[PDB]
Formats: sequence, C-alpha cells, structure tokens
Amino acid sequence: PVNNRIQDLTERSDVLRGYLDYDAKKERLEEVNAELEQPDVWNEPERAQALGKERSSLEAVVDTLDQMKQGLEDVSGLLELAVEADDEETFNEAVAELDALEEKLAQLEFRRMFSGEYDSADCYLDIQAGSGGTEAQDWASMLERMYLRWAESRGFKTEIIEESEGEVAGIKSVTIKISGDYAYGWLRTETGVHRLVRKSPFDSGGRRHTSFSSAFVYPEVDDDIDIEINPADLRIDVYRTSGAGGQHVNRTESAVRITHIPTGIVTQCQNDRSQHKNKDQAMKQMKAKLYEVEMQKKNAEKQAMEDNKSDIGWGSQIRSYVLDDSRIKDLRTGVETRNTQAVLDGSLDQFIEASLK
Amino acid sequence: FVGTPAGVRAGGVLQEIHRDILVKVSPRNIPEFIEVDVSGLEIGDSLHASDLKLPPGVELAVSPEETIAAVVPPEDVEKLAEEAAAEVAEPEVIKKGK
Amino acid sequence: MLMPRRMKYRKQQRGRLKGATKGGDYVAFGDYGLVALEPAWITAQQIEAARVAMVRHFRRGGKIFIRIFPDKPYTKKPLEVRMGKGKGNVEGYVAVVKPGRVMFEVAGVTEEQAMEALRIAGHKLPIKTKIVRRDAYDEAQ
RNA sequence: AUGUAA
RNA sequence: CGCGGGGUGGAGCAGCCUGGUAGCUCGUCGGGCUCAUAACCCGAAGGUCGUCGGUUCAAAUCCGGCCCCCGCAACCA
RNA sequence: CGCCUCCUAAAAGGUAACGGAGGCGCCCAAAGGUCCCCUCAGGCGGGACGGAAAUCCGCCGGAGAGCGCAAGGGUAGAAGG
Ligand SMILES: [Mg+2]
Ligand SMILES: [Mg+2]
Ligand SMILES: [Mg+2]
Ligand SMILES: [Mg+2]
Ligand SMILES: [Mg+2]
Ligand SMILES: [Mg+2]
Ligand SMILES: [Mg+2]
Ligand SMILES: [Mg+2]
Ligand SMILES: [Mg+2]
Ligand SMILES: [Mg+2]
Ligand SMILES: [Mg+2]
Ligand SMILES: [Mg+2]
Ligand SMILES: [Mg+2]
Ligand SMILES: [Mg+2]
Ligand SMILES: [Mg+2]
Ligand SMILES: [Mg+2]
Ligand SMILES: [Mg+2]
Ligand SMILES: [Mg+2]
Ligand SMILES: [Mg+2]
Ligand SMILES: [Mg+2]
Ligand SMILES: [Mg+2]
Ligand SMILES: [Mg+2]
Ligand SMILES: [Mg+2]
Ligand SMILES: [Mg+2]
Ligand SMILES: [Mg+2]
Repeated sequence: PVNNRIQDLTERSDVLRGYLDYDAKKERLEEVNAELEQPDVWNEPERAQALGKERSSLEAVVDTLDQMKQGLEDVSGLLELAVEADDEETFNEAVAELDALEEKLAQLEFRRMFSGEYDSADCYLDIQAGSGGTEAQDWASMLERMYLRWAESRGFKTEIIEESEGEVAGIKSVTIKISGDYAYGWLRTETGVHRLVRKSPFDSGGRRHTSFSSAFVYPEVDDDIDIEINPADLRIDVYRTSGAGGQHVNRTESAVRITHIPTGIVTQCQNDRSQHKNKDQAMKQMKAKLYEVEMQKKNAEKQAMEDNKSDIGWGSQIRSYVLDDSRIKDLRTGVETRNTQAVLDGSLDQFIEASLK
Repeated sequence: FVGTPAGVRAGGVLQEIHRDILVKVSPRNIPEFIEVDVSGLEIGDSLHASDLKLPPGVELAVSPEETIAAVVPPEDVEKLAEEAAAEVAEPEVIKKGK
Repeated sequence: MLMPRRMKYRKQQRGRLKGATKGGDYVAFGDYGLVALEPAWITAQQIEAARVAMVRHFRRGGKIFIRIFPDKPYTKKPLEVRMGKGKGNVEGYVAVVKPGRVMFEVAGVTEEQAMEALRIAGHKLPIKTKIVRRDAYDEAQ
C-alpha cells in the first residue's frame, strides 16, 4: 500500500501548487532576489525587512514544493530497487525519508489553518431556522444532527448550549460548543445558509419544496467583563453642594465630580452630607458609565455580526443539498458529491478541506 | 558535600540542612570532615545521616532519620503571575461557645 | 499574599515594640540574610514586595527563605467615622519585627546576587536593614 | 385550536 | 459593622421560628389520542438548600463570619 | 440597660471605654443523701451482617474524656460510670 501512500502525497502537493499559485510565487520570489542583491539595498532598513522576510516567506513555499516534486520521484525508484533484490534495508530507508516529506507537506498545508489569528479556540456553532417554515425547522434539525456526527468523527466535544425546538416539529435554533483542537479552523468554512430541496413531508399535496437554514461559527474569547481603572487618568473635582443644608453646606465642599480624562465621561454626586460618602457614590456611578460604554462597543460589534451575516433567505446559499436527484453542490468551490445521505451522516471533509482555500 | 548534584545541573539548588553533624568521639580522634556524596541527588531527593559513612572510631549521636541535605526546585519568575492572581480564602475564626 | 489560614481571635490589642528580637537572630538556612535594624509592623504587602523583588532579580535559580510571618491582624475604622462604636475592621496582617531579627535568607546564589537581591528587598521595607553572611557564630547557635 | 413555503 | 427581610430541582414558590419527612405549580424525559401539532390522558426523572467555617448523636432548620438581593433610614446647622 | 465566665487588669484585692469574646432569666423526684463497686478520651491490631464511627477481644494511655447547658477554675487517691 506504500505506492498508494505516495500517490496521495502527489495529489496533496498539486492542490498545494494550485491555490498557492506555484507560478505567481516562483515569479514573485525572483523579483525579491533581484532587489536584495545590490549592496545599496540598506538605504531605508524598513523596506529590507518586508523583502528579506518575504523572500523567506516565499522560499518556505516555492522551495518546499520543489523538494516535494523531486523528493517523491526519488522514492518511486527506491521502492522497486528493494523488491527485485530482496534488500530489506533499502525499503526501510525509502519510507523513513518519505514520512519526513509527508510532514514537510502537512506543515505547508497549515497555510490553510494559519489564516485566522487564533484558529484553535473551542468555537461555537449556531444553526437557525428561517425560510421554508416547518419544513426548514425540520431541515435545521437535520443540519443540526449532521454537524454532531461530524464532531463525533474528528474528535471534539458536543455540548449543546441553547436550543429552541420548532412549534410543529423540528428545531428553530441550536448552539453547540465544539471544544477541540483546531476547532474553529475546521468549522469556520461552514458559515453560510445551507439550502435543502426535496419533497416536504409537511405539504398537504406532497410537493417539491425548498427550505433554508443557516450555520454561523465564531471562535471562543472569554468573559472580558470589567476593565481596570487607575486614578492616574481620573480627575476628581470638588466643590460645594447646592441647595438646602445651612452653614454646613455653605463652607463645605461636599459635592464631588469625577471626570475620566481619556473617555471624557463626567459624573457627579451630592446626595449625602459627606464629601466621601458622595465620592463613594461617584466612583460607583462612574464604574457604571464605563461599564455602559465598554458594553456599547461590544453591542456595536454584535450588530456588526447581524448586519454582515444574513439572511437565511432565497438568493443566499453557499451549498445546496437536493435530495430529489441525489446531489449536494457546494456552489462556492464547488464539489458535486452524489452521496446525499452520506453527507447528512457527517462526511463534510469532502467540503471542509476543499473549501479552506 | 562532595560532588556536584545532578539536580543542580538541571536547575536546582542544594539545600544543606546540616552543615555539621553530632558525633561521639575521643579527642585523640577528632576528624576534620565527613565527606558526603551529593552528586547522586536529583531535584526532589534527599540524604539522611544514615547515608553518612562514619570514619573509624566515630559514632553517630543523632537519629539516622535526621535528614542532612536536599535538592530543591529553584525560584522562578515564570511562577510569579500565578502567585499574584492566587486568591485566598479569608481566615477562619475557630468557633467558641455554643 | 501571606495571612493566617485560621485563628482563635479576629482582633488583637496593639501592644509594644520594646526590646531586641526574642529570637530568630541568627542565620539558620541560607548563606546570606537581611536583618532588621529597627522595630516595626511589617505588612504582608511589604513582605511580598520584598519577596517578588528577589525572585525577579535571581530571575531563575536560588532559594528564598522568609523567616517572618504576618499573624497580627491590623485594624482600621471605616473612613470619616467618629470615635467610639467599637473596634475598627480588620484590614490586613502584619509581622512584628524588632532589631536583630533575620527576616529573609537566600542560598543557591552567588555573593554578588545575594548582596544585590537583599539590597533591593530592603528598599521595599519601612525600616533600616543590614545584609549579613552565615557565620561560625550562627552555626554555633 | 391549528397545518406556512413550487 | 445603619436597622430587617431574604437566597431551596430548569422557572416561580412552600417547608425554618417547635432540629431527623425536602413538598406544590409549570417545565422536562418516555408512552398514548391525531394525517400532524397544540390541548388532554398514563408514567417517570430531577434539588452542594448561596458559601466558609461547628454546635448537636443529627442542621434546609439553631448560632456567627463573608458574598450578592429587596425594603426602610441618612435628620438639626 | 440586670446576672455569670474570660481577657483588657500592670503576678494581692479592686480598677474604665458605644474596648475584645461568649453565655443566663433554666433544669434534675434524680442529675439529690449515704454505702459498695468500677475508671476514661484516643491510637494500633483482630473480629458475621458492620461502615471513619454500633458491640467484642487484645495491647498501648495520668487524663487530652466525663462532670445537664457559656467560660474559667477544679477533678480519676472522683466531683465521672
Ligand atoms: Mg426560537
Ligand atoms: Mg402522506
Ligand atoms: Mg433643613
Ligand atoms: Mg464644614
Ligand atoms: Mg531563636
Ligand atoms: Mg502602618
Ligand atoms: Mg472606638
Ligand atoms: Mg528600607
Ligand atoms: Mg533555639
Ligand atoms: Mg400560529
Ligand atoms: Mg434533613
Ligand atoms: Mg410527549
Ligand atoms: Mg449563615
Ligand atoms: Mg441601674
Ligand atoms: Mg485564662
Ligand atoms: Mg489582679
Ligand atoms: Mg477607680
Ligand atoms: Mg446576649
Ligand atoms: Mg426535679
Ligand atoms: Mg451533676
Ligand atoms: Mg444513689
Ligand atoms: Mg477496631
Ligand atoms: Mg467496623
Ligand atoms: Mg468497628
Ligand atoms: Mg477535660
């Protein structure tokens, strides 16, 4: 089977030369070598950085796909020289330096996973109904259970966080915690609206019926609740209270105002007779105003998700699972697997790996 | 303490519990040292007075259980952050009366 | 930082800082020591500041021994209250220290390091201090 | 009481 | 550290004061009725009693310390 | 807000503060008198149900148990059973 475990390294390298543009990097690496050779290249050492480390960023690409096309050809002659001589050491020595090139190739395939800051966080998966109706709430449930079987395969945690079962039959919404390694990297290329076309069991006269559902994936960042505030940027003002009180309100600076310098937020207090029973309050309320603003940043980011996703609607598919003629076209890339009821069982590798490009 | 402990090379520090030992002996017989082979000690290991090879005419006057050396883990700045964020349970006052 | 895990009583009378140390006046573990030259209550926050100061200096290696412990609860009335209405609340813990106490010791470290680490630590403390080295006199105790 | 969407 | 009322299954609540049994409604899981769902019917699972420290043979319950929570109070200059 | 125990209280007594901590407003017809007899807590080992801890056996044990309830003093050469 070893001559078939080098044939899979020939396919994994061609797909690596296709998306990475083996020609637009063999060419770009040549223009960097033409500029850095001149000793008069250190004229603005900032420019030399983005070229000297870029040349090492293109020599980790061009030169690696050169030692994979030549290194595997030297193994196609080393495995037939140990069979026709009964030499059993030439055959331990043509696979050892073959599994090291399978790591040089597997490492360079992590130019698909190393494209997203932090692609190992125990991500979450949000499937929502919408479109189709009761048919799609069934469809959203089938798409729910499908990803569960997916995570069952590659080895993750499937903790459902939040559900909402459909009114008639099905699921309106689900949140799954995909706790694992490279978890966000895998499911990241699933963010979209999956389309289902089939005979609806819910339609009175059993017609052919389209129903949509979405899956949205985000990684895991933590609480990020309260933020520290040192008095080095707070400016506490003091003055006299206003209104009733008598003499002990005329000669007493009992009211306080705490103005935060970088934020620009002001806050006062004057309730109690003591300046520091008021300053206690003014720190309290001040914590509150910063907690509001730092909240408003995140809710603004929340609406950024809402306003950039959308919309579990018709002209909005990424993949189309049509069960009435047995096909699942991923109109993004796009594969055309005919095993509909095998993808619904969790064979999304056919799509994930091919759609990380 | 003869030898350079293996623990020390791996980053440890040799804590010398006793720098001398208690012994019964004659004035005509007073030793200048007692050598001790500490080179075998890793980090987390210890020697006791039992491993003390006594020169002839010299008698241990403490329990052989008495420990005389140890190779302990070093200080580490990498540990500092954990120490600062270590939360403490407030002291418990032992109940008096009913 | 340091404080008793539990105690018989929550609060203590203040007492006095008369006399030289009762004990703890000779080097007992490490090679060098930082000895107190003046009487004081040393806060747990001071102890820790002294501690962290040394380990930051040693960077990696050496061993620090803390020979003082803050078992004395410190009391302060809530701010801007009047006198009376009982004893203030416990705000922290302190170690009573008198002249001659060996507060810290280090070992497993070069002389240069121990002098320097113990010097900085002293700067974290509210009293005058002295760096000392293990003696026949100490071992003789 | 209800059963969307070819 | 103002006074006094609380924190109990998923939700909302009883049971404390008279110490040994944690109960009610909803929800939930399984089965039914229906072409299907709701409603309805049968059956089931479910609780560190906010914590830390112990009193008592035994603490949801009695007594303190801390943590949040609701209500009242904060007057005379 | 009266009473009891400890500390503050500076080795007689006594000694203040809206100083630090707890308890009392009962109970027992035996939990009382007197004779007679007995000695604990705990640890180790062994042992049907049986366990960290039911009872049993052995060894170790000056009192750290018990003495109705707070605390202190006292106490097995009993005030305890
Ligand atoms: Mg919903
Ligand atoms: Mg039909
Ligand atoms: Mg007025
Ligand atoms: Mg005034
Ligand atoms: Mg001493
Ligand atoms: Mg101070
Ligand atoms: Mg006072
Ligand atoms: Mg100083
Ligand atoms: Mg001594
Ligand atoms: Mg409706
Ligand atoms: Mg109970
Ligand atoms: Mg049902
Ligand atoms: Mg409580
Ligand atoms: Mg009176
Ligand atoms: Mg006493
Ligand atoms: Mg007296
Ligand atoms: Mg008087
Ligand atoms: Mg009372
Ligand atoms: Mg009676
Ligand atoms: Mg009696
Ligand atoms: Mg009788
Ligand atoms: Mg036994
Ligand atoms: Mg048993
Ligand atoms: Mg038993
Ligand atoms: Mg006793």
